Amino acid sequence: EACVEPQITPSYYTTSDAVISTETVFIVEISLTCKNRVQNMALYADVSGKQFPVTRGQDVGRYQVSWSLDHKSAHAGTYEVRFFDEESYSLLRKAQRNNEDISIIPPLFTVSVDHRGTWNGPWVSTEVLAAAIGLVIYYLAFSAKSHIQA
Amino acid sequence: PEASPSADTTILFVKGEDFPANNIVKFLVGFTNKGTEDFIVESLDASFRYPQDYQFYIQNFTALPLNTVVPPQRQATFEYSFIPAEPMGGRPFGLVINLNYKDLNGNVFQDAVFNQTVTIIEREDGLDGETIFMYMFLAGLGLLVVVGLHQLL
Amino acid sequence: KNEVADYEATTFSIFYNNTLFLVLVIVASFFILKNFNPTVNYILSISASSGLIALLSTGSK
Amino acid sequence: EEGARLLASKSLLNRYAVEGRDLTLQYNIYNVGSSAALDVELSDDSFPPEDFGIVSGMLNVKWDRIAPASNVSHTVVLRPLKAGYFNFTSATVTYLAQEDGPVVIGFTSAPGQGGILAQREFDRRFSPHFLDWAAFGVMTLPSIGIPLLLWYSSKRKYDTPK
Repeated sequence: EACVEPQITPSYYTTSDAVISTETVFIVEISLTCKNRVQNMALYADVSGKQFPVTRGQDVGRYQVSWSLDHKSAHAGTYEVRFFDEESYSLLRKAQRNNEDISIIPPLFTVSVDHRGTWNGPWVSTEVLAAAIGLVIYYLAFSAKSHIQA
Repeated sequence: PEASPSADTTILFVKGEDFPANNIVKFLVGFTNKGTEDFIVESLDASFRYPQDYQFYIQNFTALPLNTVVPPQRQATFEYSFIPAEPMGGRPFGLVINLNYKDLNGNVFQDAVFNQTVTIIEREDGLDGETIFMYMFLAGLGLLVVVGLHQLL
Repeated sequence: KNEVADYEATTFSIFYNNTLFLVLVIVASFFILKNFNPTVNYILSISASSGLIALLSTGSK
Repeated sequence: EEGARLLASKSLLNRYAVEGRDLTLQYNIYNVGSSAALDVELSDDSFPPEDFGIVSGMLNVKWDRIAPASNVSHTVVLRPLKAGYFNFTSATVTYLAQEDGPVVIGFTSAPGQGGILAQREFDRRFSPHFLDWAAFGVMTLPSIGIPLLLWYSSKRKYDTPK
């Protein structure tokens, strides 16, 4: 039974430490509430065209979908996760298979995952930065010292 | 040790059947206990063997000792991962995957889940310096040649 | 004349010496003793930086 | 038998396991059976709340249907609150092999025994000490900057050009 006026309270997680994590994992969890009290409603999640079946937790109304990606592709920016019910999800496969526009089908709701980028180690190590600034300071003093002693 | 008729196994290669050299390969073994008695999964093994002589081991990969129990009419999945040497690419190898399991009574059964010759593939993922450096020379050789021709004539 | 020479020699000697100690410590601690146990790195960096400056002070004449 | 066949893998997406940081657990389900599985349930009780802290993700979930020759994924984030060896045991998955058929119980892969490191080893190895360096430069400003000006101010008074 199609959810009427679905109210959602989305929460998302994203990998921010590449040194420990082999990949960048995104997790979108939705505790969906329906006006018709429709429990156990099948849901699907579409990410940039890739279809992921939304997971249903044991607690009523909680939903989760998690899709992983490689570090070299998990570029910083914004991610928009779209969802479609079983009725609409059937149309989406037809549109994709028939190469019709995927935007023509409106999604039940959208969740945006704001990825700020993962840490790939310092661009220039602070120690190297520390050494140069001090080394530059030494040379200037060395430039000063020689001037006096010359 | 022959494969007991009460046990059914499967192997699924996560990233397809391509075995790229110097890259992690992952596959998942499945075990089904159709018998009436318990089955204990001892350890899973993999090795490389000569295509023309399966009796000659080339590389033996560390065994994964599972020592896990699969009761009757229950399924179990086991992950095994290994990294093939970089130079092996572009040459075939006889890849063997064996599952070792025993019944409570002390009988040992072995199942060669995957017994086929597999090819390690060549890769060009990026234009690293070696690609550029051979780009500088060929252009540079012509640049000296083209410039050299102008001066001489 | 002595007061200016006395003072300015004190400051520039003071200023030059402090820079060399810190700069030497940083490089030695994080580039030469990068693989040493912090006390062992601490012992060597501080000693080498201070000890070398002690020897370099006489090595500047 | 052309019933459903689900191969499950419970694997860790962390190169190391370090206390207090985020630990990744990925459950991957592959439907190598010819018929689509129905009412797939996965339960992971192997993690007590005392040791691992759930940051995001539900250990226990259910899926309505899985098509044949297809796969599904599921990830959960945990934080090891302590340091010490842990045996990452197997999970349990129940699904129906055939429409109105017997429930098939299956076990997911087991990572095995994995060691968890101590935090103080990591911060000294991969945590950037931005703020420490900035304070260090200010900490060394009084030792260097003031004497240089004190010298320079004297130079400003006697360095009269000829």
